[PDB]
Amino acid sequence: KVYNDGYDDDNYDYIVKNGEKWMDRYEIDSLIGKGSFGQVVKAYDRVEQEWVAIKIIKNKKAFLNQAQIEVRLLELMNKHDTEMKYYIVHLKRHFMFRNHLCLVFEMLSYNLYDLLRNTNFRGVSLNLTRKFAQQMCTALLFLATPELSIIHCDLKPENILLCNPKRSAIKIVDFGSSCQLGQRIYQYIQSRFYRSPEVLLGMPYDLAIDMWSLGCILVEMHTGEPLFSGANEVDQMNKIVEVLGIPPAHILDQAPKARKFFEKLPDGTWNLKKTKDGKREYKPPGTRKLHNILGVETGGPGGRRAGESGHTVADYLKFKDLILRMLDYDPKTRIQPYYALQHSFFKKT
Ligand SMILES: COc1ccc2c3ccnc(Cl)c3n(CC#N)c2c1
Repeated sequence: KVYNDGYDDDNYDYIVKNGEKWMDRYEIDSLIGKGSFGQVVKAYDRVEQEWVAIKIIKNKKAFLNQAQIEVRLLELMNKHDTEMKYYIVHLKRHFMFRNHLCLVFEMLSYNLYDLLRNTNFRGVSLNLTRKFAQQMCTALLFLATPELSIIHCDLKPENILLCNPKRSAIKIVDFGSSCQLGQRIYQYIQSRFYRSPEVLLGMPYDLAIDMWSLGCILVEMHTGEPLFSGANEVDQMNKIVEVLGIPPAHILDQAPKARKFFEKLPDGTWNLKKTKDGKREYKPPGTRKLHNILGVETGGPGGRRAGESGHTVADYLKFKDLILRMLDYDPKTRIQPYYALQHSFFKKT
């Protein structure tokens, strides 16, 4: 049963072969990544004399047409940003090869999941978490500039890569899920752990959904574990409710899928759906305090940062305050990137 003349496999992916030369130019070293979109390979560019990364989009229409948007958007961002400046991966060129759209990128280093893993999920320091937060907020400031108005739509540790193994410099990758403020084209989006209330609730969204993600990410970066590790949409919403409480009546009143997670009393207040059989699985609303998760006054997450430098209680109080502003239920009031950069948490040395 041949797929695309035997170049693809049963899942519309190109069968990678180490040492293959493409178009008398690119030498394929190895497979280095995978995802919904397809594959990413490490390759040497004879012409330019450099190592690159080539993202090999799946050979199917729906997946192609989506990478076409990733290209349009990267080209548009690299056009403003021609100093490789603003914390966004660089699209060198692209081409069609054996019926696969291939995108050639600069070669980058570890993503932030690999980096968490490397500490055996103990978390990185608060100092380092600050650096990622400063850059990510700046990248998100960039994305918001009115010419662009770009929603990334799938922020997560795995889509933030270091430039260099032993350095804090980072770039955001994978704009395959991405869109612009007007041209909104989907319902079920963002990775689940990093999905915003408004998306869960089936409401319309804007750029603020990335900020939500960013909040989930920064906590995870310092503690080692996802702030809201939900196994599906109902679990996920419930894990958020543990920490932050019930979402304001004015939001739920507008949410088409409010009733998937909640129910409205006779008196007009909302509450979690009534459950069953003397079962209890979650902590009551608002009870899982972020104050304890970060371990503000107990030596950091898990007491593992006890009596270290640059982890004072004050550092944590700032860091906490920022994060609660990033996780505001209301997207009209969730801190925006301009203002986040001015937050106390960055006041200098
Ligand atoms: C390790 O170097 C790179 C460089 C660019 C990319 C890159 C660019 C656009 N989209 C994705 Cl998903 C990208 N990955 C994912 C992986 N693995 C990259 C990895």
